[PDB]
Formats: sequence, C-alpha cells, structure tokens
Amino acid sequence: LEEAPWPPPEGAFVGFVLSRKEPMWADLLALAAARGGRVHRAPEPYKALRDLKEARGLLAKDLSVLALREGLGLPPGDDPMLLAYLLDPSNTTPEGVARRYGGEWTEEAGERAALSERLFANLWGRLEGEERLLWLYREVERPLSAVLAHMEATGVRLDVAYLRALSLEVAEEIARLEAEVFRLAGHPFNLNSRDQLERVLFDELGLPAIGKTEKTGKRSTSAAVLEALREAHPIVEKILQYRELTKLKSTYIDPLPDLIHPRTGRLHTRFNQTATATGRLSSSDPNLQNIPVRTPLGQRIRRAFIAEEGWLLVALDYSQIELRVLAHLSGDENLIRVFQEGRDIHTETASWMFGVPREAVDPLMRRAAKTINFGVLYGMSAHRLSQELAIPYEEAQAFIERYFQSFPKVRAWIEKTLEEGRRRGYVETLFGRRRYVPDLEARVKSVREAAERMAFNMPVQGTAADLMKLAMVKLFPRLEEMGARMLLQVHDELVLEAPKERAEAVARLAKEVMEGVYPLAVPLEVEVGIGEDWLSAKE
DNA sequence: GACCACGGCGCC
DNA sequence: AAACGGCGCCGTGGTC
Ligand SMILES: Nc1nc2c(ncn2[C@H]2C[C@H](O)[C@@H](COP(=O)(O)OP(=O)(O)OP(=O)(O)O)O2)c(=O)[nH]1
Ligand SMILES: [Mg+2]
Ligand SMILES: [Mg+2]
Ligand SMILES: [Mg+2]
Repeated sequence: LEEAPWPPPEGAFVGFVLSRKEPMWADLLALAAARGGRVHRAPEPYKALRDLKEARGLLAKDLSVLALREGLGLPPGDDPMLLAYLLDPSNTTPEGVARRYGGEWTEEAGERAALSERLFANLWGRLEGEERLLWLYREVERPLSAVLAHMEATGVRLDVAYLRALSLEVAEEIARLEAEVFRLAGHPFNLNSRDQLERVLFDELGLPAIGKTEKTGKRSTSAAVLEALREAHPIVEKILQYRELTKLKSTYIDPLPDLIHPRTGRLHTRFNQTATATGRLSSSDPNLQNIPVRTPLGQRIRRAFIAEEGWLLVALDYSQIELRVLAHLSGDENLIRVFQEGRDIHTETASWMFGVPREAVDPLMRRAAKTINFGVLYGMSAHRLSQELAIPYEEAQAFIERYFQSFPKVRAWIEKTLEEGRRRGYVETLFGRRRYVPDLEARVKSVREAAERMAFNMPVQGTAADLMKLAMVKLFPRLEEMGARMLLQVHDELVLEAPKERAEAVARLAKEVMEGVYPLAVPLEVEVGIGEDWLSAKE
C-alpha cells in the first residue's frame, strides 16, 4: 500500500496493538488505518483515536472499549471476525481467521489494518447470497458489538471491604478443615494436589477407586466419586467441604477485589462475541457469568455485586428458556400446551423427585431438577440417569421413555435435525446461525453419538442465544433514553443498573422487551427483580 | 516469567 | 467410570 499521512478518510479499516488483551487495562501501543490503496499510521495513537468516527476492522469492539475508557464515543462497526464467526463458529481467533481467509495476523497496527480491509472484502464475498447469515450480521452481531462495548466499559460495582473481611474468615475455616483432614490421614500433605490426595485415599486408606481420569487414567477424586464414598470414611466429607471453600476463595473472594479499575472504581469483564460453537457469548478476565449462587457461601459472594449509590440493580431471567424454544422448534402440540397453561417443569420435576409439595421446593432442589430435564432431553444415558436420580436402571429407561412421547414430535425433530446435519454438514438455529458438526457419520459409535448430542443441542441453545442477543440490541437504546445501564448478560439473564426513581419503570420496560423480542408459538416469560445487590435482585 | 495439559468445578 | 450441552479459572505438575 501507499503510505499516506494520518488521518485516514471516512470509513477506513483500523488496526491496533494493545499491550495486553484486556481493553480496559491495556496501553494502546499503535494505531493505523487502511483505505483506497493507502495505509495511514498514527504518530501518537491516543491523540489519533479522536480522528475516527468508528472502529471498523478486526476486534473492533476491543478498540471501542478502550476508546470509551478514554471518554470517546467511538462505536464498533464492521468486524471480519463476526463475518467469519457467522460463516463457521469455529472461527474464534484472528490468527485462524487471517490464515483461512487471505492474510497473516501480525503485531503491527498497519498490517492489522491492511489485513482487516482485505479479510473484510473476502469474507463479505463468502457471504454473498447468504441472506439469513447477512440478516444475523446486520440485525444482531454488528449492533450487539456496540452494546457489549458499552457494557464492558461501564463495569459493575463490587463491595471490596466486604470481600476482604470474608477472605480472613474463610481462611480460618479452611485451616480447621485441613487440620482435621491431616489428622484423619495421619499426616500432612498438599490437599490441593489431587495426585497426593489420590494416594492418601486409595493407597494409604482403604478406599475403593470408583473411577479413572479421561486423559491420563489416574484414579479420580472428583465430587462424583467422593459422593459415593461419603459414609465409607468421615475424611471424605471434610475434603468435599474443603474443596468448596478453597474453590470459592481462590476463584472469587481473593482475585475479584484486586481487579477494581482505579479510574472507574468498578469491575470490568469482557464479553467475547466469537467464542462459542452455539452462538452464546462468553465472559472472561474475570468471568462474571459463573459467579456463585448455589450454596450459603456462594450467596454471600454474590451479595458483593451491588448498585451504585442512588441506583438499584434490576435482574431479568428468562423462564424455562430452552424448553420453550424446544416447543417452538419441534412444534410439539403437547409441549406447547404445557406453556400455554403456565406450567413449571423444573418445579414439577423437583416436586416429583424429592417428593414434596410445590410450595416447599427450594432453589437447591430446582437446580437438581434442571439437570434432569436438560439431561434427558439432550441425550443422557439410562446409566447416567440412574446415577443422579439414585434409582434402578430399567426405571431410568422407562423415565426416558415417559419423557419422550409425552412429547412425541421432539424425537421426530431430533431425527430431522441429524439427517439435515449429515447431509449439509451443519445444523442451524431458528435464525439460520450454523454450526458445522463433521463427525455425524463417524464409524466409532462414541464419537458419532457425541457429535449427535452436540448437533441437536445447538439449534436449541443457539436459538435461545439468538433471542437474548436480539433483546439486548432492542433494549439498549431504550435504557439510554431512561438514564439506565446494561451491566451484565448471563446467557438467559440481564443485569441492569437504574437510578432509584426510574427503577420500576426500567424493570417493566425491560421485561416487556425481553418477553416480546420474537414471538414464538409459546409465550416467553421473564422473572424480574429489583435490589441493592445481585442476590436480592432475584428473590 | 510464559505457556501447556489436566482434573476439577463454578455458572448457564 | 458414569459418556446431557455450552463455557473459563484454579492449582497441579511440568517444560522452556
Ligand atoms: N444442557 C443443559 N443446559 C442447561 C443446563 N443448565 C442451564 N442450561 C441452559 C438451559 C436453560 O434453559 C438455560 C438458562 O438457564 P437457567 O438457569 O436460567 O434455567 P431456565 O431458564 O431453564 O430456568 P429458570 O426458569 O430461569 O429457573 O441454560 C444444564 O445443566 N444442561
Ligand atoms: Mg432462565
Ligand atoms: Mg439465567
Ligand atoms: Mg479442560
């Protein structure tokens, strides 16, 4: 290309280099742009940011987040990663995308700009006549990228002092548990080392090894296995409790307070838009889509996520989402009628399986039932259903029997989905998002049947993901008008921040936007709550 | 110090 | 072991 002075013209493709991957923490090392046979390099990249009307190019969202951190409204536009990801969701990194579609991902802003221009041209070529993928790009993925940039840059308020205090107390309890483990072992060891634990449990003590590890074939010490040995030694109980405490302490309690950004005062995740095989988002650096919720300590941790003073959190979660999506995709008359009557399958399974009235069904129980409903649907074995439910074998075969043909056309849709996948090489969501599943005609049954369960899950998980993304796209400008913020997405859930005076209005409107995003043959329902913290906002 | 594979486990 | 699906992070044991 011709080297031309900085500033590029309207609509050039950007390239940039960050000191590190996290846009909120990164130094912008270099910036450049490409257009009309010219390349333009910024002499000082922070100043040069102000010249651009949009970030158009590879990883556009990340540059926009960094721009927003600097008080600049620089929205992300076209991004070839999104085109590639829609062509094939195994396109997840610029390294792979570059090499597949006609360049090389280097460490020089100018080359990255030139690469972005030609990859766009090429990937746009590959999408000619792909009307549905084009619809998803223009109506979902491209505008979603601007919403995620705003979410990332806003971050969430964390109660830091509280988490520090909690750490000091959890440490004393951890030392009580490990002292007693060491007393039962007859000696100390590194209890965090699963290899050392293996030796202690199965070689030194008498315990039977009920399982091997996948890749290396060691005797397993997972909670599944240790559940089996709960009565067979007291020590196991102590280990499981230690595991829980150390997991929560090392993953959330200790790292999160150290991630508060000094300028914003807030905690900033990244929402990765080309990371999953199904069209879902992921969250990283720190993952805020797996904050504990389940155990009493998990609940304590979740209370650390709070509203700014004068604001409240609003938490919205889709009811029974993939079950509703299934009703629509399959067209099953019985499953449709179940949601038309306002039934709750999760509560009904809990009630059945624990043998209590619905009124007594607690959150712990509801989660257990989810495992069963989604397990069975997505091809769980009779054997593994027996384990889990803790019941005989032929009963599980009959349960899986009872589950299907209660909903006869689910099976017919599973079969239809697999034959299209075998013939075309890919399966698709309601909106035409594709996933290529190559192993459907594999000759090794295990490899074939795993490919099958991945294949028929994707249209269901992926359609739910499509719906949520579209709701976000529709909701965001409505929130801006009302002076509220979108903070987090957790697959079928949004967490917003609203000024106290507008909180109820905001909750009502977001609920409606989420429920009416794309009408199906069953109603979507959204549970919404409002509170000072994330836990209290879902009660 | 970075990177890796693995087991294990938090959430959806 | 259990072969529901989709993720990312931790502490290991280990290499370079
Ligand atoms: N295959 C599978 N999918 C799951 C599992 N847990 C959650 N999901 C998927 C399916 C759910 O519909 C979706 C949203 O998770 P939620 O915790 O919100 O469950 P759901 O919305 O169905 O129930 P809810 O009515 O919100 O309590 O994520 C699981 O254990 N297996
Ligand atoms: Mg839900
Ligand atoms: Mg949810
Ligand atoms: Mg792994």
